[PDB]
Amino acid sequence: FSSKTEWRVRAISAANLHLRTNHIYVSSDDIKETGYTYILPKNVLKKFICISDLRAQIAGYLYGVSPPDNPQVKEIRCIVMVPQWGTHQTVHLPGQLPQHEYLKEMEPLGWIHTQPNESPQLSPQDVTTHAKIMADNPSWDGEKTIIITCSFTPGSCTLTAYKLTPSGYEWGRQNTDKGNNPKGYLPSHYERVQMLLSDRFLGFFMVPAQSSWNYNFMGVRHDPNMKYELQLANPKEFYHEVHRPSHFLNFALLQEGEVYSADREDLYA
Amino acid sequence: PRQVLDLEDLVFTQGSHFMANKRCQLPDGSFRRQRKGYEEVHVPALKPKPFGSEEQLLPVEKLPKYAQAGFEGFKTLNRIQSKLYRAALETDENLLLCAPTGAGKTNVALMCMLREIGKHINMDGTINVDDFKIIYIAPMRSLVQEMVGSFGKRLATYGITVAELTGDHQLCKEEISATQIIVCTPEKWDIITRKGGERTYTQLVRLIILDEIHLLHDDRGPVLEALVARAIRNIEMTQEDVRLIGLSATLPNYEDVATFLRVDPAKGLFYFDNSFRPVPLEQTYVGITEKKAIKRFQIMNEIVYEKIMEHAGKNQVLVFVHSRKETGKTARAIRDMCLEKDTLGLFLREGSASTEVLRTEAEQCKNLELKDLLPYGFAIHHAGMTRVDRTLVEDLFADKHIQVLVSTATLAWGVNLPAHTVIIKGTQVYSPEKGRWTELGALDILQMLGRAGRPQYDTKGEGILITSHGELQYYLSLLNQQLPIESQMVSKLPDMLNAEIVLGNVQNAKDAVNWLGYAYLYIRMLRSPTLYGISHDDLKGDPLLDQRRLDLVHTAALMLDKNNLVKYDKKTGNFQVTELGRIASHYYITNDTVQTYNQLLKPTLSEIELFRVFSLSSEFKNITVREEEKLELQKLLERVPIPVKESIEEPSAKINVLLQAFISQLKLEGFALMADMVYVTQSAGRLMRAIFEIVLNRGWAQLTDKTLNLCKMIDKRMWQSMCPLRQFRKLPEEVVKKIEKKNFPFERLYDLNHNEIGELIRMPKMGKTIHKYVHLFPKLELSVHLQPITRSTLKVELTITPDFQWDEKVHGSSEAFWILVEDVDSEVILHHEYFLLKAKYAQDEHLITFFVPVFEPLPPQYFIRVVSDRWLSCETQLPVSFRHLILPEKYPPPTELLDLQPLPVSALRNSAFESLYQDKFPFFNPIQTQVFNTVYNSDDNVFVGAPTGSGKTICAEFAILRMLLQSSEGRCVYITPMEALAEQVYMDWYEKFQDRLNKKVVLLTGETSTDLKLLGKGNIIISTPEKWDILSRRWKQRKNVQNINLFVVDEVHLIGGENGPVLEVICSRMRYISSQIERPIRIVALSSSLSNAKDVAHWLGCSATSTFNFHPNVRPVPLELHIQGFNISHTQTRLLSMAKPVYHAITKHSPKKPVIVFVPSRKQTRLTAIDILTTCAADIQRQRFLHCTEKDLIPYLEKLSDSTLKETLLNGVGYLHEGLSPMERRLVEQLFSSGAIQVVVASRSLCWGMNVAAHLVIIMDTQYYNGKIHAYVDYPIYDVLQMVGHANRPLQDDEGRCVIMCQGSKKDFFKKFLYEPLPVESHLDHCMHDHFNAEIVTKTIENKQDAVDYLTWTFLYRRMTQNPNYYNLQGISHRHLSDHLSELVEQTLSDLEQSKCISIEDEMDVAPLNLGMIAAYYYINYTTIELFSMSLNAKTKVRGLIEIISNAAEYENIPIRHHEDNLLRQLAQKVPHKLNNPKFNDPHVKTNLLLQAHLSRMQLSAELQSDTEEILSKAIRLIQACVDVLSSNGWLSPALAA
Repeated sequence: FSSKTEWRVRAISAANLHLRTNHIYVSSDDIKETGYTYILPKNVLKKFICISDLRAQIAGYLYGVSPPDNPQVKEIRCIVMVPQWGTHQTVHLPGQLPQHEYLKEMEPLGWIHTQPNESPQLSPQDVTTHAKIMADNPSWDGEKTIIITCSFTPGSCTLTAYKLTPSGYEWGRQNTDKGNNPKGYLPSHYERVQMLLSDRFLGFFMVPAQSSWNYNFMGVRHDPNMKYELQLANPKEFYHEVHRPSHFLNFALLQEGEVYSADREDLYA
Repeated sequence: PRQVLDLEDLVFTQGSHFMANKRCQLPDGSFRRQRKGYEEVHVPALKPKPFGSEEQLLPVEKLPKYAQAGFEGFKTLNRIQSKLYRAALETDENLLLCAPTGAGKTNVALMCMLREIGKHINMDGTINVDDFKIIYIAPMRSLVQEMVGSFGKRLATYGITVAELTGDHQLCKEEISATQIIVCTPEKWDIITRKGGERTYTQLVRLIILDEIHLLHDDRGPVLEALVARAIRNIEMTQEDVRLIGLSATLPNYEDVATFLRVDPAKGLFYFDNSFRPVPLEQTYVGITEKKAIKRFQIMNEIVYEKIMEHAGKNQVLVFVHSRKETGKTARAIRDMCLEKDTLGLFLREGSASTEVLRTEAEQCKNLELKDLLPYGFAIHHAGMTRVDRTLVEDLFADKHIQVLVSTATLAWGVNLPAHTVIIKGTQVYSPEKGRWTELGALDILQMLGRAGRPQYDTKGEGILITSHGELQYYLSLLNQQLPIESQMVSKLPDMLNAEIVLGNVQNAKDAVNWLGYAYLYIRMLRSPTLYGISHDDLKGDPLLDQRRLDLVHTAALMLDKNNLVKYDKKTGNFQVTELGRIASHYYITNDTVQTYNQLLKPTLSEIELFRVFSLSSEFKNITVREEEKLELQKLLERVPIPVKESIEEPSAKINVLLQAFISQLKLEGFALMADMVYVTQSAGRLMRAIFEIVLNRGWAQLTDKTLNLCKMIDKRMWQSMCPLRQFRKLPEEVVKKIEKKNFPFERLYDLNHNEIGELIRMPKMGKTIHKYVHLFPKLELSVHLQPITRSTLKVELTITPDFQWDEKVHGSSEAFWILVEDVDSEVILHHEYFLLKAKYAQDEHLITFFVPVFEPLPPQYFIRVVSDRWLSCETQLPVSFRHLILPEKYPPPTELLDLQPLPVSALRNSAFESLYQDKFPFFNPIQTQVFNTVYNSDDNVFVGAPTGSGKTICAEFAILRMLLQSSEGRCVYITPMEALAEQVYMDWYEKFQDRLNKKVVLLTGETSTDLKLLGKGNIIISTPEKWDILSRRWKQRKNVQNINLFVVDEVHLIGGENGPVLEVICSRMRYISSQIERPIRIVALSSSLSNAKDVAHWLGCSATSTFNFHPNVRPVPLELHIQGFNISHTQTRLLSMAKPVYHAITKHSPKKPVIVFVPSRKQTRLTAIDILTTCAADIQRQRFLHCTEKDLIPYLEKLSDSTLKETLLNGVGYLHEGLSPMERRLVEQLFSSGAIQVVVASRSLCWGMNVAAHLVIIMDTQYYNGKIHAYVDYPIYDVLQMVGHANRPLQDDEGRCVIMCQGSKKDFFKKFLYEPLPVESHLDHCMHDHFNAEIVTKTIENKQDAVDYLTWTFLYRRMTQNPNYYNLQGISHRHLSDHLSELVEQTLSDLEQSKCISIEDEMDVAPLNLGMIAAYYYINYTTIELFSMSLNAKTKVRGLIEIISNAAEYENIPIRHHEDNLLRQLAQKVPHKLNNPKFNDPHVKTNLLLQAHLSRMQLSAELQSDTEEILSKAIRLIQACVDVLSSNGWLSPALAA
């Protein structure tokens, strides 16, 4: 990245993300009609869209449950943001899975991540990351977890849900190439699962305790094996002050200053 | 009639520089000559006026003795002071002293303060400091800061505290309360008055000294205009005289100035022209004429050098410049010119001593630039250099070693070192406010020339003024008594009108014009209409200028309405304050700026848009970005963190980058740029505070958090991502930056040890200091407990625990926090409130209870945050979780008031019964009509829920009649929670039943001996819950308690209040008796409309066809409720601000009808009555509240003892409080009922014992000071409902109006709970032990299973199935309910056994013990008897036994109010027995003191005797318990003593 004025322009662009949050499109096509259905609360959806960036992808774990006497539908009741740094085509989450008391009552349902532009297929990077997470963590059942992709289309956010088939799981768990077009990736590895919005219930967020979630500016400080404790709160903004300490802290002090400054009495105080 | 004016056209564009006299005549010897490219004009040193044949400098040994100690070292007085000392010491008359600058006006001001001080001498002592305050208004901040020291030194002998007004609003109010001589600037005093912080001491402010009042010409002139107009109008309305002393410069229009000051032209008006200047000054002027500024500046340099040469070897020179850098620049410049011309030695000739002193001080100097000049005769002096160095310069000049001081105006203002010669260089200053190069002001010019001529050494001053030729005339007129003073109020008229409207002084256009008349502008327009855009035609048309004043008011109101600062109607001309206007007035923001904010601010702004919005403020409208600074602005644009959307060529972008640079602490180079930085920062403080207030009021959580952070960030000059240890200014920047580099969350440091932190930061030397400072950092701990109240409202009890070491030097008197309760998304505030943590109450828990609404989509959590109001990163958050919250079921609908026909009196059966309803009403109100067929015609237990004043007593009477019809020898027991209400009802039914129906009614008292006789004798037994519990506790023995027939319970809705569990237990016991005694004790319950009435009906035995729960909108008389929010966190200030609103509401709603005003305490009543009368007198409608004539008042006014009450009643206002005797209470009540007096101001505690109903009910400040916790606890909703129900006049009034003026915090709570019916819960779990022990001794409880069965009867048990979370329950399941019941009963039984009041065998059987039997016998708290049995030994005595009694837990409720501690301390020193470690906050020590006082029959205050009677009520039973317990123990001498 340029990192000199590109971040300035991107911050200015991200300041208008809340306009996208009223033009949302759901891709209801190629859905197999046989799997689960998923319900995403609009409050957490809008907060996630607002706190994101137009270029560097962000991602967060989903937790949810099933409504009483309706186990084939799953309500997403929580989103967890973890110390991460991402590029325009991938997100480098830490190996540790979220662990907290409140989450113990909900069953993990996958993860949701942003996309700079819409694409008609699940990317090799996303499939391999999903497979790696599932293999590393036994709690991630391959039939209930999914991937939710939010693509920033012109003046809108298009949401699409994808599920990983066993063949894709094996290919991802074995693959090691992080390039855009690895070998052995086929459209049979994933399938579309039905996802819809809901105004009837509200979900919540969970952010790290000691630090914030966005490390993009503090890239060096992040490690995949980093450990973190959670906390019940709401996320900050991508370009929040805490997330870019360099811009605010790299200044200098005052030495012999205010010596030739103007004289103006603050009469009111 | 009204006409819109062109206000901006009318204003004077030059403001302070505006010229009013077209001519400028100079004295005789005032030649002029054209030298070269400039004109030299001369004016000679005015010859002093010869001393009058009978005027002299009288010595200080002649003025009054109390005024001598203020003059220390002063042998004679100046001529002016000797002239007017008689006026300034012997009379309280308003003065206008016109004297030259530097003539000793401060000494005259000291004379006036000495008069005000000698009024209070404290003969045996020295001074009564706390009875008066004096305001001294000086125009410059440096001048204020130096007057503070001067007057403190002068008046130190009196112990008078002289202080400057500074700091936040809380700090300023504390300073006012703590000090006497308040020195302040006009702006500072105006802003404190607008915010109302001094409202508590304006009465004690007995004098204002407006120093240098020629400021009226300046753009600051409107400030003094508003100050004086407000002071004069307050004097006239409230009639509390305040003395005005105008110290003015010798200039024209002083007659108009005296008129504006209400100063007599004969006595209070004097004139001391420039001739009287103590050191006459030859004033010369060099007007440069060339039209190119480069040559003008070069000629300026040459001329300053020439004038320095003029007095090079003769006298000292004070050269005056504009900028700090220009100071050294021109000083070095003149040094170099004299060096080039070889005139450097003239200044420092071979004066070995002086030259060596200068050289040594230079070589010691730490300032390099000043070190470069001290070796020679030149020096610099500006505020930007070290304090040590500037005092060094000052003392050197005072020693006369330096020959030329180059300085700016701050020296001339704040330090009085007068030099022989003064040279003003150029007089051109860069004003950022106007955004250009403008001219010096009159005030600054006059002060800087005042130093010309030292009175000690100098015999003639020499003032050179080097200016431009065109401007020469302005300064000549200023300095030759030819600058007439002209009001600039047209510039800021809308602002002052808004300020007055917000303060409530002016309500409609009429009052606005009345105020405008007083203003200085009015006098100027009246005298000279042309100068102010008015024609002599207009003047003749409106000789008082009323039409022009009305037009100005109309224009100002139109501007305010267009910008939405006031709701102004052109029809009636009335004004309504908007919250936007409140903020604008409090923070001095301009109407254009506040409109811009109202248009731009949105909930979704970011930290990028916030800076843009702040920059777009109109205050910077004049600031324009110039190209010369554009490259540096670009550099700042690159370095500033927050991106700038604008392009750098916009002034908005300029302000953005300048503010970011200031916060970032960068250093700039361009002088104009630093001037703009200073200006924008000083404006930004207030502007950002105002924006924060706006967003907070509109409830935007994200944006209010952002703006509060930004305000604190500007104040602390540090980004909030830095290390919070910078805020401690004593710490080394190197160590704070080391901590910043080692970036970890700050909270990490708290858990560590001082060595631990020292090694983490690698600074073991600093480790201890860092540990001390981190622990000094403020920190709070929050613990929340929440109970669902209804399906739409919770109750949150939040405990705040400090976690830091208080330290006055860093924290001070108080610490301010904001408590914000916001929803799950943290985007709307549900409840914001202030919180003051005073030093006195540190290291202890603080409870903060509030009601937060909960909406249909039950959110997973809410968030409660406490954020400091001053410190950065001092935040704590707590998520309140609704995971296990069980919301009670939504209450059923009320029994609709079916439209029955009016029930006729013939509907009743018995003629003797009708006899007592015939002449009162021919028909019963619809409530009685409906309820009659169930009460009289049906026998089941009945519940009647109707709004207070609905005649529920008449339905109860129907029930009594039905019982009497069943059998004349029945027995009705009428239980009433309050004894006063019991007395009222006893009177009513004694006149109703016994006198007419010949049926006995007996009112039980607290004497069980005669209570049984009365119960067995009478037929209507009036009782209170406790006086009847003392009977029913032995119901098995008392057959009279068994063979009852009717149980009427009055307002059972008072079950969920203090002492409510007693009523609950007696009612449940009666139900159980009825169930066992073979004949139902039919029960009739009366209540306010209860939401949860089904449960109480089920508990009491009612049927769903006998439950009658109506709605608060079912009262026979409709009610108009109005709740007024007063967002004043301070309680006394809110109380005093509500006074005028009370009168306004009385005028608006009930102009000619009865009004009752309920005030919190016993003292507030008199003050409220006096205030309402004072405001009604200020208005022309005096005695308007006396519907009768004074002829009819003497027979009643002669029976009263309170002289002030007699005065208020004569004027037409009565008042009532417990301190008054019953005779007086009844007399005022009779007067009010008859209608002789309109307004009655009654105590809060009296809302229950009142035999009167009014048309209008006003409620004040629904809180009262509980001193046990030192907190202002809210009114109980039961009492508030009683107050509002008192607004019940059935026949005389078509409607009843009630206005409650409450804090905005409780506004929503009242709005919620006063319109809908009232849910009620039980509070028995906490007061369980007493009644449980009573039943145990009665043997109703014999094993824990029977205990659970007994609990299954209480109303508590019913609610533990519908609202479990209220009782710490976690489920309505049978398991959960049984487990909670078992836990509660086991806990209570264990505690009782520990007290030894019971004995538990097999952990399953309970048996009584002696302590339990005694406690149940004489109705003592089990805890109290435990304390007695433990503390009472075989060798106690009366001296200690009084203490043991005072420790009884029956006195924990004795009221501890404010001002109650000092007189209690006085009492402690006179009683026969002394108290060990007596903490007068303690009810037990208080009760011991009052017991001893009663025994010694000493004089007591009325309020103290009120509590003494309450103490003595239970003292007899307590001492009886003492006797019986000592009997059980077997201790003869202690029993004898008891």
